[PDB]
Amino acid sequence: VGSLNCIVAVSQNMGIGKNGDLPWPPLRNEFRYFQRMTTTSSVEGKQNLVIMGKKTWFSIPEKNRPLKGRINLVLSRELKEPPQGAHFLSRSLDDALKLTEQPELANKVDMVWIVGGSSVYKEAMNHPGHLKLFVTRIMQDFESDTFFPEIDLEKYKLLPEYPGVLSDVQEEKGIKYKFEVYEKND
Ligand SMILES: NC(=O)C1=CN([C@@H]2O[C@H](COP(=O)(O)OP(=O)(O)OC[C@H]3O[C@@H](n4cnc5c(N)ncnc54)[C@H](OP(=O)(O)O)[C@@H]3O)[C@@H](O)[C@H]2O)C=CC1
Ligand SMILES: CCc1nc(N)nc(N)c1C#C[C@@H](C)c1cc(OC)cc(-c2cccc3cnccc23)c1
Repeated sequence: VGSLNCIVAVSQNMGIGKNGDLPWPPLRNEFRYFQRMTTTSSVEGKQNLVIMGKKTWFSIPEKNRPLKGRINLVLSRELKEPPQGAHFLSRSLDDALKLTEQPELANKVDMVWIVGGSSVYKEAMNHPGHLKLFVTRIMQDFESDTFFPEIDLEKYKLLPEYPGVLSDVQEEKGIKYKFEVYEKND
């Protein structure tokens, strides 16, 4: 694996979660963007891998688990096997990435997407090598109990535009947001 991707939507006050769900009402096109980015493989015959923490797994409505069209991996130190419906379980991000190279997954994974929550993002963003962060900036404060770590501009550059990502401010249900892409190479 030569590259990792993180994807997150975050409020102006750095919130990503409230009470096991999103802090804001459902935004259909923002969800479709999440679906498109995490699902689209560039290699016919391979699927992308999604890596998430345990609470994020359980925040997905049961009827939609595992996330369709993607290999679902859950991180937990306490669990001894994957939650029902999840494809894989690892004790750390490092263990998850090594798994991609073992025989079960060897030629099955295209891109790797980190989909939260807070501690998974923190570790991934510090992982060596090339990383892209797809950050949706929800331009309103929302009451939250789970937060996104601040992006270190010593490491990450905000890319001005990016192929495949809309640049203009979006609006759904009266909530303005914008898609950002950050990158580090090392
Ligand atoms: N706005 C957004 O883009 C997103 C929002 N969310 C929201 O965030 C909240 C859930 O996220 P959060 O509360 O941060 O919890 P997590 O999804 O990160 O789950 C936490 C648990 O995951 C395991 N875990 C987390 N990080 C690691 C790690 N780096 N290595 C090994 N195991 C790890 C641990 O499990 P154990 O205790 O078993 O060891 C930990 O207790 C929900 O409200 C959800 O709706 C989540 C993702 C995205
Ligand atoms: C806020 C949605 C979102 N946006 C971005 N840009 N990045 C993200 N990581 C997320 C997210 C998220 C997680 C927590 C999440 C929550 C959630 O609550 C309902 C649903 C999904 C999800 C992801 C993919 C397909 C799904 C199909 N059905 C239900 C849920 C699906 C995924």
